[PDB]
Amino acid sequence: SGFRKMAFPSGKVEGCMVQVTCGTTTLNGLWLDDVVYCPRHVICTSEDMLNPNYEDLLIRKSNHNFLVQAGNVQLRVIGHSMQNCVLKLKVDTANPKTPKYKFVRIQPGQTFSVLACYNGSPSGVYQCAMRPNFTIKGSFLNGSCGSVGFNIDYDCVSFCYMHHMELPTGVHAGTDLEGNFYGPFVDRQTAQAAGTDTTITVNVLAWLYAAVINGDRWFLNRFTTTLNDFNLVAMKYNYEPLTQDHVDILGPLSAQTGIAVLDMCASLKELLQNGMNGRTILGSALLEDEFTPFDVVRQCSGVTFQ
Amino acid sequence: SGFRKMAFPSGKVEGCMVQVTCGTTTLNGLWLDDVVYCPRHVICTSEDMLNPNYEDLLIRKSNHNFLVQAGNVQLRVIGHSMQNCVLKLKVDTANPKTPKYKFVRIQPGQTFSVLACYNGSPSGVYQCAMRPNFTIKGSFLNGSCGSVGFNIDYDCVSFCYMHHMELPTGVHAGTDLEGNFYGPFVDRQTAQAAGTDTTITVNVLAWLYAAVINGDRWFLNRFTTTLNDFNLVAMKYNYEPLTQDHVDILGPLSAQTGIAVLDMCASLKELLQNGMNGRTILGSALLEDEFTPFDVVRQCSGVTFQ
Ligand SMILES: *[C@@H](CC(=O)OC)C(=O)N(c1cncc(Cl)c1)c1cccc(-c2cccc(Cl)c2)c1
Ligand SMILES: *[C@@H](CC(=O)OC)C(=O)N(c1cncc(Cl)c1)c1cccc(-c2cccc(Cl)c2)c1
Repeated sequence: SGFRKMAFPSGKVEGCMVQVTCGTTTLNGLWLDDVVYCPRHVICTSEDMLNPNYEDLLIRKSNHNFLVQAGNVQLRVIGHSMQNCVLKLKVDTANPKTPKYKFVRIQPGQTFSVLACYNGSPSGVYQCAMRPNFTIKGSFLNGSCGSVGFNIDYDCVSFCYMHHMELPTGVHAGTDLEGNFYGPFVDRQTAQAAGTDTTITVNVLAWLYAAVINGDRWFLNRFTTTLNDFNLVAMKYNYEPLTQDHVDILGPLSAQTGIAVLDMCASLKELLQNGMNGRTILGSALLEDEFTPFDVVRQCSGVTFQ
Repeated sequence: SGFRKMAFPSGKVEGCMVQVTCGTTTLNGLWLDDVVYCPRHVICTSEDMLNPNYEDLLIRKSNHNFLVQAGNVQLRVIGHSMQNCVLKLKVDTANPKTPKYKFVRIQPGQTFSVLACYNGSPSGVYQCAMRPNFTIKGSFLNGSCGSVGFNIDYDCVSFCYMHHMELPTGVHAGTDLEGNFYGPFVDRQTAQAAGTDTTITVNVLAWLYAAVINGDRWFLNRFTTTLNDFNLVAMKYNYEPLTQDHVDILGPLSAQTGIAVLDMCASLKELLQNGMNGRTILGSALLEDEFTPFDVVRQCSGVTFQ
């Protein structure tokens, strides 16, 4: 038992991380087969990052302008191209540590692990959710650009996030690995800002089921509610609507605990209207929304990856 | 910016994890050079784990009674011995993935990363603190015995924990890698229980400094307090005493934020006596005590490992 914010084992991704330097800008790249992927703003200087024309900036570059270091070994760049907001650097060596992988784009509300990196060297691993407003609440300092987010399914790494920038509220924005930003953000320095977020209702319900599996039951009750009646309450507290698909997805957790989904909604309703009255759930005094139903099943059942 | 419960990158440990089977019991082992380390209760059956005589149980075993699998490759056991509560299985192959490592024993209040494993296959990574009562609040299911805890310093893995058992309150107990239990626990089935815990005061102060570094300041005030006066309050709220060494250790964080340590103690005093009045700190509505001053400096400054 127990319930932790648990990341995927990071080894398969550690073996892909490299350092990319262009001019005085150094950041991280992702080395898969004979290509290194990195944020295209590596080619920008201080004054460039104001209002850049990336096509113009890149035609002025040569292969030799990109220094790629994999550990203490230099990788010769033999080609380069832009794909949306990422650079693809062709190198003359295929990464022998390339895992089986996919490039997937995730949905707001889904979770992933982040391998934070500096100078091509991994620093730490943590779990993130993509917020409804397409930001992530990460932990990133200068030099972390190019760090990636991912999930692992058996032996295959599904890369879903490349870090690009920090927004003024201290949250983070980036792209999928095709270089397409998550949300209405751009790789230039503007006054862009996050804008309004909501709480991921299906995940809160998942986490309440995790709590019951782990012996926290004080918030349960005999009442039930209808889906429409619950969604009236969710709207009032800035929770996003619950759908019948969400109810279906919560089916297994409902069957394991014996608590009907709509019954757990009544409990969430009460928790929203009354607070927690000085008690905790799974060691938290807030309603936690960064665990998906899959995350709860994985952790409270125990799936591994090889 | 941002602040997350961040684990060390797990790759160096993933390459050491193996499956150890004796009879019908399967758990995890740690393969370093030509030795596999695992909990000695792998040699016990259901009825054995009641009141076992491990010396008696082990003399009845042969090398061939221990099946060790590293992935899909079987390791031939050529010797075996007991060391306190761990088994050391000599195998005929040195692990080519052995990192530089040390066996260290940590103090209550210190943190480490856990690589949870099942059947020798890594499942997830998370950060843990050793509680004052020598338990850890982990996330472990059946089959997780033998999973290890560790820290990484540059390139060297300091192993500090091997998982053995879950206590009745759902918290976890284990040994250092010399096989000596943390706390007053034994590898037999008794009515043993955790017993009383306290909150790690120096870590809460560290985390308040992390909050200030990250822009949360609402809990600051103009008041100060003396060390003795603060410690009177800490005792009342089940916090452990703060020492002058703790104050010294908080020196760098104090100098970076410009907030005297004793001033932050006054803030903690107010937070204990008034609660948080519906506000949060670093996304928590509770005072967090599982970040050390080192953890805060590492994350809010950005040290990597290679
Ligand atoms: C990358 C900066 C770089 O290329 O060299 C250090 C970087 O990690 N940046 C960052 C990311 N996350 C958090 C923090 Cl505090 C910094 C970063 C630094 C400076 C500018 C930018 C940036 C600005 C506008 C648009 C974009 Cl896409 C990036 C990012
Ligand atoms: C290990 C059990 C094993 O050898 O085969 C599965 C195991 O991981 N156990 C465990 C650990 N953490 C959480 C949970 Cl829910 C289970 C475990 C299972 C059964 C018994 C014991 C045990 C009992 C008394 C003493 C000791 Cl040292 C271990 C652990």
